[PDB]
Amino acid sequence: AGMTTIVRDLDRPGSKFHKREVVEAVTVVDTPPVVVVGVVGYVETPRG
Amino acid sequence: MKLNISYPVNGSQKTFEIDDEHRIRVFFDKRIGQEVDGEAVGDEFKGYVFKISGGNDKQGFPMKQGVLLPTRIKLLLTKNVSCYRPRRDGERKRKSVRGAIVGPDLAVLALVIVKKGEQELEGLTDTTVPKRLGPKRANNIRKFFGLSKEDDVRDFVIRREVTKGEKTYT
Amino acid sequence: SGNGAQGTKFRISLGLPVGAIMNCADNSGARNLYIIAVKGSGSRLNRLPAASLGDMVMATVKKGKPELRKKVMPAIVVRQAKSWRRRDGVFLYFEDNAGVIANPKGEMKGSAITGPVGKECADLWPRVASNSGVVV
Amino acid sequence: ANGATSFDRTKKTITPMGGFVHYGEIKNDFIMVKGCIPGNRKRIVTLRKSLYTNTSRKALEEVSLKWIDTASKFGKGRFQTPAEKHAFMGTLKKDL
Amino acid sequence: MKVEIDSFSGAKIYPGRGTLFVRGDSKIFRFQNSKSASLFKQRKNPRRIAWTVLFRKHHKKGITEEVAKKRSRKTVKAQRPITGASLDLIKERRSLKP
RNA sequence: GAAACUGCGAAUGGCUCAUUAAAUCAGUUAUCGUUUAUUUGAUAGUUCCUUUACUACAUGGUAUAACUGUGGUAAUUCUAGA
RNA sequence: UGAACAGCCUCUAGUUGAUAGAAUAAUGUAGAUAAGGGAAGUCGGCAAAAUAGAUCCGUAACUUCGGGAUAAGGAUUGGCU
RNA sequence: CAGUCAAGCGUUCAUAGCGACAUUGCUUUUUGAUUCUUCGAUGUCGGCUCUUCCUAUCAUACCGAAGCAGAAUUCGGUAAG
RNA sequence: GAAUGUUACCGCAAUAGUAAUUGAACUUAGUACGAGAGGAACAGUUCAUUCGGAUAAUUGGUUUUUGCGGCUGUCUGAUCAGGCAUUGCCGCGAAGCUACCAUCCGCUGGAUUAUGGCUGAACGCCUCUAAGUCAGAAUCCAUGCUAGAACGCGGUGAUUUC
RNA sequence: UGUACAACGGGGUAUUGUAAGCAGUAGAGUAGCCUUGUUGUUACGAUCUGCUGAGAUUAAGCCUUUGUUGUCUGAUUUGU
Ligand SMILES: [Mg+2]
Ligand SMILES: [Mg+2]
Ligand SMILES: [Mg+2]
Ligand SMILES: [Mg+2]
Ligand SMILES: [Mg+2]
Ligand SMILES: [Mg+2]
Ligand SMILES: [Mg+2]
Ligand SMILES: [Mg+2]
Ligand SMILES: [Mg+2]
Ligand SMILES: [Mg+2]
Ligand SMILES: [Mg+2]
Ligand SMILES: [Mg+2]
Ligand SMILES: [Mg+2]
Ligand SMILES: [Mg+2]
Ligand SMILES: [Mg+2]
Ligand SMILES: [Mg+2]
Ligand SMILES: [Mg+2]
Ligand SMILES: [Mg+2]
Ligand SMILES: [Mg+2]
Ligand SMILES: [Mg+2]
Ligand SMILES: [Mg+2]
Ligand SMILES: [Mg+2]
Ligand SMILES: [Mg+2]
Ligand SMILES: [Mg+2]
Ligand SMILES: [Mg+2]
Ligand SMILES: [Mg+2]
Ligand SMILES: [Mg+2]
Ligand SMILES: [Mg+2]
Ligand SMILES: [Mg+2]
Ligand SMILES: [Mg+2]
Ligand SMILES: [Mg+2]
Ligand SMILES: [Mg+2]
Ligand SMILES: [Mg+2]
Ligand SMILES: [Mg+2]
Ligand SMILES: [Mg+2]
Ligand SMILES: [Mg+2]
Ligand SMILES: [Mg+2]
Ligand SMILES: [Mg+2]
Ligand SMILES: [Mg+2]
Ligand SMILES: [Mg+2]
Ligand SMILES: [Mg+2]
Ligand SMILES: [Mg+2]
Ligand SMILES: [Mg+2]
Ligand SMILES: [Mg+2]
Ligand SMILES: [Mg+2]
Ligand SMILES: [Mg+2]
Ligand SMILES: [Mg+2]
Ligand SMILES: [Mg+2]
Ligand SMILES: [Mg+2]
Ligand SMILES: [Mg+2]
Ligand SMILES: [Mg+2]
Ligand SMILES: [Mg+2]
Ligand SMILES: [Mg+2]
Ligand SMILES: [Mg+2]
Ligand SMILES: [Mg+2]
Ligand SMILES: [Mg+2]
Ligand SMILES: [Mg+2]
Ligand SMILES: [Mg+2]
Ligand SMILES: [Mg+2]
Ligand SMILES: [Mg+2]
Ligand SMILES: [Mg+2]
Ligand SMILES: [Mg+2]
Ligand SMILES: [Mg+2]
Ligand SMILES: [Mg+2]
Ligand SMILES: [Mg+2]
Ligand SMILES: [Mg+2]
Ligand SMILES: [Mg+2]
Ligand SMILES: [Mg+2]
Ligand SMILES: [Mg+2]
Ligand SMILES: [Mg+2]
Ligand SMILES: [Mg+2]
Ligand SMILES: [Mg+2]
Ligand SMILES: [Mg+2]
Ligand SMILES: [Mg+2]
Ligand SMILES: [Mg+2]
Ligand SMILES: [Mg+2]
Ligand SMILES: [Mg+2]
Ligand SMILES: [Mg+2]
Ligand SMILES: [Mg+2]
Ligand SMILES: [Mg+2]
Ligand SMILES: [Mg+2]
Ligand SMILES: [Mg+2]
Ligand SMILES: [Mg+2]
Ligand SMILES: [Mg+2]
Ligand SMILES: [Mg+2]
Ligand SMILES: [Mg+2]
Ligand SMILES: [Mg+2]
Ligand SMILES: [Mg+2]
Ligand SMILES: [Mg+2]
Ligand SMILES: [Mg+2]
Ligand SMILES: [Mg+2]
Ligand SMILES: [Mg+2]
Repeated sequence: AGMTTIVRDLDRPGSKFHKREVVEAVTVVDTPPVVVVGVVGYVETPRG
Repeated sequence: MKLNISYPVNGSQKTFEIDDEHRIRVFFDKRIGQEVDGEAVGDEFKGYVFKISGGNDKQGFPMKQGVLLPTRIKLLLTKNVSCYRPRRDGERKRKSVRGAIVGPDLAVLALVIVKKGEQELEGLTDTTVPKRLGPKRANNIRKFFGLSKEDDVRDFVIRREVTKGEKTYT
Repeated sequence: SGNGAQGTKFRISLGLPVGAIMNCADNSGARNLYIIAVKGSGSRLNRLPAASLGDMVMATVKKGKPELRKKVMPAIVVRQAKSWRRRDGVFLYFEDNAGVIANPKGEMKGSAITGPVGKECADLWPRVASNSGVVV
Repeated sequence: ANGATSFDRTKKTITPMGGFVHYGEIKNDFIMVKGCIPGNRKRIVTLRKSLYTNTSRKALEEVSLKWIDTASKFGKGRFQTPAEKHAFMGTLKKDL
Repeated sequence: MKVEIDSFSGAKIYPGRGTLFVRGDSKIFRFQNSKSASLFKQRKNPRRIAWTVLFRKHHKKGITEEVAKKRSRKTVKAQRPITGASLDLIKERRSLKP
């Protein structure tokens, strides 16, 4: 769908930005439920 | 941050301490003199209305009504002015000062109760403290009792007992 | 970077390639700083080394006290101009490229830095935090 | 309050002011993944479980957002909600 | 997370947004976008640029309800008397006459 | 009689000789060309109001320090709210 | 308009002739812009950028005293009244 | 460019690291020697650009040895990822 | 892209390609070693370099959005609103494209080499080697990733009547 | 022949920076008629102010839609 910005406290003991705010970019994937409609079975063969 | 609450009807005052950023956040961007409905600050202060009167940020600099700005500034202060007592006749000084806009950079808010809620606050509503001194000028006595320029003061002036041990004085 | 820089540095946009000239910001007699190298830079066929805020370069003084001219000396970039971005997400830039002459250990040569300094430089060399007016 | 936080609180979804550009609105569940992803807007994507257990510490870090920008992406958006915009701007020649 | 404001146009500068400029005298100028930032670099005077806060404030535009009355007062009247001088005998002798 | 207010003083004293060459300085003028705390001597019956149903004169107003009490800062002859 | 037979716009007159249609890949030819640095590019600043009119102020070495000189360096410029 | 013998060098100690007098080789980015191919024409140097290959390895991985205390270094192995 | 009945969907995987690199700081630790002067490393953390694949929330660049505004010259009587100056010039400028000038991600198993060893004869002793065997490298084979043989393959859907 | 598709229209989101028109006791000022002004009057004057964050553009690869109008069987070929 798109991208946006996010702010959060970073939890990285030892880093100059431990317990500090960062802004990070994030994508957003639209994700409505998949509907199940079949099962498929696979067998192992010497050709794969 | 630390709230510094004053009950000026009782002369009472006591500091409370508030954690949790959402409870505080009610004061943010509120100016000095803006009233705040209490329940947002707690359930103990339900209904209580607090007028924002001042206070100090970290590093201890005072606020100063009228500046706006949720920042610090450095101003030229004069006699008869806040956050400055001059040392010398007609002396001005350039001193830092914190802005009248509340921020999380504050160590201490200063609040003044205006309307009392539905519940009592301990060291505040429950206790009451006496006005140290009483009237000294003539007409102020006649107006702290209502007497008309007939009643003669002398016996209406206050009288404070204090003891030598076995000699109690007046 | 390197010697006597206690600390790491998060990468920031490279604004000063070699041959750039930046205001000498201390009070030693030097007036500007001409970058001939970057310390700890890497190799790529045809890439100019470049300095960023808090880097340690090698400079020569182009305009300044004669007893300071015509010779190499370390220096620390204290102000950029090429806007970089911090991890709190701000894109910020100074008004001028500037640096202060220092020794390999990272102690300064003069006794003050005139103008502001970036924190990512003052956080990196103590003796710069010593002589820093306003930081960032 | 899809796009609200423990620290944001305000009722608002992830859809930016005037909606995801070249896309739409997001009216269903969604995955918000850090960074950028191969492929472009409207394209079928496959999110796949990892193939190894990463002790990265960088992966492992439990994260909680503070704030999710919901300003319009169609320009240099200045406002999160239409509420917020009206607050700052005032009443206009349309309007009340 | 502080939502700064544009030191030219007076808009909110939500996190990670716009530019920050650190002038010579060490004064910081936060711009929300390139528009204000270029207008700033142009020596343009925000009080002459119609769409800015600083212009609107100065020209008293749309303010209306802030110059409208409110209601924030109280009513006290409680007595304490004087410390060291019996707060009791300060309401009985305080029976007054006119 | 602490503190604090108020008043006066801190513009004298002491130090140096860098600038300064018609400047300073000096001797001699000028203020019919001006300011002057102080000291000393003088100097003030008039203040209200369409002018009988009068205006506190037997004396009109508050707002502050010190102080009490709640506080902030690593830090100053910092000072905030009550 | 402007110093002008310059450039740019117009009246008179005269043209509207030069295969056409659809797209706007790479690479080109011709026209442009680019943060920060600023010749580090290259045999070489090649190419490009910079400068530019006019009114005023200011102008070095050296010289065959004629120059060098728009030396260099500055400021100013609309409209309306 | 690499060996073999080992008189010597290396405080002592031939061979840790070296190595004379001799002697055996390898290589074909040296230069020669030759004149086979092209003189009815195989575009001459360098640079830019870009790929790939060799190893007689400069760095990086893991090792053996030292006249390797540590630190640094030298000799060597597997190694051209 | 013709032809292996037509057409469609979902897949297998032969062969081929393949990828990551290097450094510093903290800490270890002023430690082991040393008369001293000097002076490490393995584990852990934080970053960086060279490389690679993406990506465009942000910031930057680009501007025929000829979008809004502005300016010069002229032409439409003036007004409004416009034409022309090979896109007339200037400020701003969304969308798109795009930058270590921007952000994000860059997998872990086995088998070996050198080398150090185990057991152990040949050779009643001894020997890592002869038989057998352990541990081992930026190597190699996999895992992973990119093609998918247009003459390698499977599963499944529907399959025409005037 | 329908949570259909399209063209417009509406709403959102953007960009610029306040449209035209009208008004004004704003305006350096300037004319013209006297009944020569205890604002004389009628106009004119770059610009300013008000209605006006107005107007204008906004998918051409933005978002959205209970409205309006319209469209919905042409062609070719394929079998174990
Ligand atoms: Mg760090
Ligand atoms: Mg080169
Ligand atoms: Mg920059
Ligand atoms: Mg110091
Ligand atoms: Mg400081
Ligand atoms: Mg759509
Ligand atoms: Mg965008
Ligand atoms: Mg966009
Ligand atoms: Mg832009
Ligand atoms: Mg005094
Ligand atoms: Mg004196
Ligand atoms: Mg008062
Ligand atoms: Mg002409
Ligand atoms: Mg032709
Ligand atoms: Mg054509
Ligand atoms: Mg082209
Ligand atoms: Mg450039
Ligand atoms: Mg530039
Ligand atoms: Mg330059
Ligand atoms: Mg060169
Ligand atoms: Mg040069
Ligand atoms: Mg060259
Ligand atoms: Mg030459
Ligand atoms: Mg050369
Ligand atoms: Mg030549
Ligand atoms: Mg040149
Ligand atoms: Mg050339
Ligand atoms: Mg040229
Ligand atoms: Mg230019
Ligand atoms: Mg010359
Ligand atoms: Mg010039
Ligand atoms: Mg003028
Ligand atoms: Mg011999
Ligand atoms: Mg020996
Ligand atoms: Mg010997
Ligand atoms: Mg030998
Ligand atoms: Mg031999
Ligand atoms: Mg041979
Ligand atoms: Mg040969
Ligand atoms: Mg050779
Ligand atoms: Mg030959
Ligand atoms: Mg031939
Ligand atoms: Mg030929
Ligand atoms: Mg050829
Ligand atoms: Mg030829
Ligand atoms: Mg020995
Ligand atoms: Mg040793
Ligand atoms: Mg050493
Ligand atoms: Mg070995
Ligand atoms: Mg070996
Ligand atoms: Mg290789
Ligand atoms: Mg090979
Ligand atoms: Mg240590
Ligand atoms: Mg030591
Ligand atoms: Mg020793
Ligand atoms: Mg990507
Ligand atoms: Mg442009
Ligand atoms: Mg235009
Ligand atoms: Mg008009
Ligand atoms: Mg024409
Ligand atoms: Mg022409
Ligand atoms: Mg053109
Ligand atoms: Mg212009
Ligand atoms: Mg853009
Ligand atoms: Mg493009
Ligand atoms: Mg980066
Ligand atoms: Mg990259
Ligand atoms: Mg990584
Ligand atoms: Mg992988
Ligand atoms: Mg794996
Ligand atoms: Mg294997
Ligand atoms: Mg074994
Ligand atoms: Mg054994
Ligand atoms: Mg034997
Ligand atoms: Mg073995
Ligand atoms: Mg064996
Ligand atoms: Mg054997
Ligand atoms: Mg590897
Ligand atoms: Mg794969
Ligand atoms: Mg095949
Ligand atoms: Mg084929
Ligand atoms: Mg196939
Ligand atoms: Mg097969
Ligand atoms: Mg098949
Ligand atoms: Mg089949
Ligand atoms: Mg239609
Ligand atoms: Mg208008
Ligand atoms: Mg109208
Ligand atoms: Mg307006
Ligand atoms: Mg296209
Ligand atoms: Mg409608
Ligand atoms: Mg048939």
